Amino acid sequence: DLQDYKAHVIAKFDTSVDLHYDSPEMKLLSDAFKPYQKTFQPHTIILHGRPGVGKSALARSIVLGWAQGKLFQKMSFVIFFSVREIKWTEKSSLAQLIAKECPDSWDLVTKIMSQPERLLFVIDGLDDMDSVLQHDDMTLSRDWKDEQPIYILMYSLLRKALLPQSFLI
Amino acid sequence: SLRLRTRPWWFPIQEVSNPLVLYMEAWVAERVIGTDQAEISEIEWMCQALLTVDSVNSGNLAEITIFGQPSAQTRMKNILLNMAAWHKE
Amino acid sequence: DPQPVWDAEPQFCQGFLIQGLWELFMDSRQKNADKFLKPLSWGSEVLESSCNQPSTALWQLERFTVPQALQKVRVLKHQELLLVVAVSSFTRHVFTCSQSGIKVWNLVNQVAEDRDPESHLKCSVQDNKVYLRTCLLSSNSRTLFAGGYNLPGVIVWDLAAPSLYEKCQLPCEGLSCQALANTKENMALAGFTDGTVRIWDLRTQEIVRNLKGPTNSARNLVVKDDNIWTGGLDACLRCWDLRMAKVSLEHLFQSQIMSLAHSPTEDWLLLGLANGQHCLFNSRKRDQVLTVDTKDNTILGLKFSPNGKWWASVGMGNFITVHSMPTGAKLFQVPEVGPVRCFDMTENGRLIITGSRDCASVYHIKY
Repeated sequence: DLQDYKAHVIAKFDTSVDLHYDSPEMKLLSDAFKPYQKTFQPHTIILHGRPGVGKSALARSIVLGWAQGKLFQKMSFVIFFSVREIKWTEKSSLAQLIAKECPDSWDLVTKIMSQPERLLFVIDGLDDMDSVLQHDDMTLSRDWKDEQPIYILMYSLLRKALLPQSFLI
Repeated sequence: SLRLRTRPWWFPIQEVSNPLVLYMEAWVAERVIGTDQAEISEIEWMCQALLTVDSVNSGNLAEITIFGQPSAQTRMKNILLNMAAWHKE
Repeated sequence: DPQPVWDAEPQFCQGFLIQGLWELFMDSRQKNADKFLKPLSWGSEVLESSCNQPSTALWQLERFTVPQALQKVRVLKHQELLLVVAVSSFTRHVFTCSQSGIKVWNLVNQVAEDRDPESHLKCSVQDNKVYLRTCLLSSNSRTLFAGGYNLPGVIVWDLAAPSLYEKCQLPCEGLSCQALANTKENMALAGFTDGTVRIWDLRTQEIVRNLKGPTNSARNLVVKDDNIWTGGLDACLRCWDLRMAKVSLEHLFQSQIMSLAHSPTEDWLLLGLANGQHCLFNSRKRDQVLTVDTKDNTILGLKFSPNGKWWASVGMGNFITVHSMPTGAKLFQVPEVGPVRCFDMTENGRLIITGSRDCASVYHIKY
């Protein structure tokens, strides 16, 4: 079913061909999920810059390239949110929230068990998240598929609590 | 086009905003920097500034990028020019 | 029963315009001389003018200056009572840890009240219940130390790598840190609650020596080239030499010792008694002790100037007091809201910190 999802991902994004290439910028990003020194090895990676430049396009190319494969051998399946498209007022289960993005749901719940060994997770935005979010009261949920509000769920992945030994972009 | 470069946690986000690019002849510029990445990082920490050089144009001109506080940007430029002067002889 | 009332100290010009603009926005949708402070430029200097003097100094007397007042610039808010502060003028980072986490703040930011730290380095995740009370920062600002109560060791971090993480552990299973120290020869040592002073090799992470004495006798520790000074509830001062690793001096004092200090260039030593009595000692001559100042309240902290010409005092007397070196006379005072515990100073003698209950109040040294 993963091959079917990969083909579905391919059809979703075919806007530009110049952005998707095996540039040496790729081998830096692939080397980013590697220990710079033998003592310390990173897991969370932040790409920041001026809003106008193609940050979203760069993330889109990473999504498209994974369907072509060979982008990341330590890494199974991408989860793509765009916070501009969907509001965060309502509350729905994390498994339900990711069920809308991905075509199939029966494999998705079984996919979570295989996530910790090798994982991808991509975010766009959150600049409007922080201002809207009050941060006066906060909660942490340590289990998946729980019916929880999105921003408390979103806080959970970042702290590595809900996904131990995970990887971030 | 695009360009990527890692940013240390010690550096302030505000400091990253101003470039301090300096234009010097490419043969004079790339030779001073050196190929050893380890030596670059040691110089990077001592001055509390960021250094990144790229010579993509086929012409004999090269550009350098330095990031930091105005007092720190001065320190690296003076040393880099001094080493450039040394390479002449 | 005097009580201070706190006021918004900065009243910065930049914030005045922004605040005025907001109030007009809400007013429209309803039908349905002022004193400003100088901001800390780049987090390094204030760019002001010095004070006048009645006379001039010698040609050999130029860099030896003493302060005249202190001015508050920013307030840093932390959830729990902070117990230790650091300045690190090289990197402009202030360290204030307490409770489960360690909070690092950067001085580049320009804000009246600052609530978002650069990081929140927590310690309660490693094990269920461990409390910590102290930190130490290296002279080169490339290593951070922090000791606790039930920690299996002392935490060593790196400030030169591209990221922040843990490097060494320096185990101490059944001991409470309560004190730390470092020296030039690339190894460290700590003094626990039962007079346990032992030394680890910083690079190899191995124990090289162990020094044991009476319980509580190692509350205060001072390192030198080859000399180690201790002190505790026993009201006794002991000098240890690394070469043969045994006590060399012993002196009796009338009350408990609570603070220690050393001059950078001279050979003096400062002590703090439980009854507010200051004492001076010669590190080399070791002839006798002498007293200069007496205070009603106890003494909790003391520190010298970078040139070692003056010191400041902090205690539970609702005041902070500074004194000169030759005599110890009082110069000025600044009242606070609660009984202060900790303070620290820069390496270039420009700023100072002070924490009363839960928030650290950073002042500016006016020369």
